[PDB]
Amino acid sequence: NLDIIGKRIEKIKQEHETSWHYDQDHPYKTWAYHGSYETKQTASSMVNGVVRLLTKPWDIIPMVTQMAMTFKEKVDTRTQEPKEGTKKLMKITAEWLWKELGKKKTPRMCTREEFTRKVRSNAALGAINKWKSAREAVEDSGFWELVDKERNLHLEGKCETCVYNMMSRAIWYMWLGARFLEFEALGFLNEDHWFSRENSLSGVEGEGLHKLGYILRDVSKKEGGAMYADDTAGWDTRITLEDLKNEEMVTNHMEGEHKKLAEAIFKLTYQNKVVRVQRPTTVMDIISRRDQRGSGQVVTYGLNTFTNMEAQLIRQMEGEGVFKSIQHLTVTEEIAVKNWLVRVGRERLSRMAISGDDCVVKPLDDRFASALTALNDMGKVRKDIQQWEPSRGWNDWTQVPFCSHHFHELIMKDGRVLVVPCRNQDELIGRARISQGAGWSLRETACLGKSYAQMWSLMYFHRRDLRLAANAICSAVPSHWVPTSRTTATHEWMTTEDMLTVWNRVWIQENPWMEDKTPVESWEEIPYLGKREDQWCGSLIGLTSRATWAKNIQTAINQVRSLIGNEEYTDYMPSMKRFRR
Ligand SMILES: CS(=O)(=O)NC1CCCC1
Ligand SMILES: [Zn+2]
Ligand SMILES: [Zn+2]
Repeated sequence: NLDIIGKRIEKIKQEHETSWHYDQDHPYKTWAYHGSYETKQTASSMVNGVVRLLTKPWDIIPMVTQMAMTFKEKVDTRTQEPKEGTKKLMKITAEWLWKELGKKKTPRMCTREEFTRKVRSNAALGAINKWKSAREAVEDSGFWELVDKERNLHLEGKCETCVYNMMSRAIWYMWLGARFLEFEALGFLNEDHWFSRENSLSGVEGEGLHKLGYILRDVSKKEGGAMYADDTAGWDTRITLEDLKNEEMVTNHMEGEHKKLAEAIFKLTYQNKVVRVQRPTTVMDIISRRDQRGSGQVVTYGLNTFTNMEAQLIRQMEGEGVFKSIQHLTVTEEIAVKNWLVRVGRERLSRMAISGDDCVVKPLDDRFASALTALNDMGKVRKDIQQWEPSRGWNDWTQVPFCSHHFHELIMKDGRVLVVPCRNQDELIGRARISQGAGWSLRETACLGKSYAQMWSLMYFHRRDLRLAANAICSAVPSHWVPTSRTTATHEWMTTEDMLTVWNRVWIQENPWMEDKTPVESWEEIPYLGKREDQWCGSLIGLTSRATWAKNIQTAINQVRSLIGNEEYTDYMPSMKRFRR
């Protein structure tokens, strides 16, 4: 408790000594509360006018238009301690999994140089004054002296400045210095691809949306039961102190300074947290707790993948009858669990696709469906089903939800097979119509529109409305203007290369599931979904609104070209049969 967090709490007190006060009307039940002080401040979603002017039929579709308009009683809940048998299964599994992930990888520190390069190319590092932006702090030796002071404090096993700022979501911003120290110690998990499919067997880190359907189809080829895709209710809030101790065992594979710097992140910032929260009644609350997930988003992704892989292997063990009860593992159940892992562990990992809190599992058989005691006792309670009701599985890989998508098998006129990503088209159009942040020029707004258009051409070319809208936006934005994003899966659409050349490289040349490497010479060789399937997944094909939009698209393109002004444009519409004379 307060020996580890006191220094941080002490330092904050003094900077607001004029305002400090132990409030009595504090709303916290499960957070430890320490004091309050005076503040006064809050970024809503803005519309992208280039994309909206070129998607007129969607102006009257509420699922699209409502997306642009506008639980913290889950952060203030508690998770019970797992039983002794559960804690044993988790420790054995976690020990075994870090060894497997570490067989072909070497833990190592990430560098100031590496951190500086990621800040100077727009990452979402989630930092918060003294310098304007992160770009400025990073080019100033004063910052690195602050970093140095905290760094030596961490080697000494103590913390002064690593404090969270709060804002079914929750993003915990720290100052850039704290982020550096986190990245220095644990950045290797992402930077060296510990959760790649080749390294982790269950993982999909660095797999583009163009690979995920092929991966699910490969899992479907295994003998076994249904495919299960159970979502957890509020994964980050169900991370237990036992979970955080099993994650910290990655430090057992480290040495020297690195080992000590990583041990300090886990001990001082993850297993003990200090957070500042805006309360309207406007004070700042300084609260603490030991458990739940609060790390940078990239480290959170890798540790969520780790703990999800562990939890799903244990649910598979329960279904296969490896252990009888979570109350207590006998001496010989421990050896049975260890022996299962050594004997079939890697095969069972290959039966899963795991992306942080999101999973798909094809178990050995459907006993998995009702194997719920370990999963419930680890606190990974399933969303939108009663605690003890058996899971409903999927009989067809093309129906399974994963990473907010489903996947279609699409046969090209020439016989080759594409496995393509898909989601309801209202969600895709409604997201492309939204920007984040202030001070967008017309050129910057146009370049963000172009980024969405090129993603659609690469991932969603099979949706009639999106191929047409993508061609229209690319015709409306100057040909040489570079696609942009403010928060940056692989992003092959972020380029000024011709999109047909990029399509060929992604779907044909570099596609390990495509044996025939014959290049496609035109967009007309590239197929669509069936017309009825396109409607099922939200197409407006068949509506009068959509027909008038498609017929008159050159008028929409010319409206946007007139706003942007006298620039160099390319007509991409004749790449589609109906505008090709
Ligand atoms: C703090 S983190 O390791 O989760 N994220 C990094 C911060 C800078 C680049 C990514
Ligand atoms: Zn610290
Ligand atoms: Zn679909």
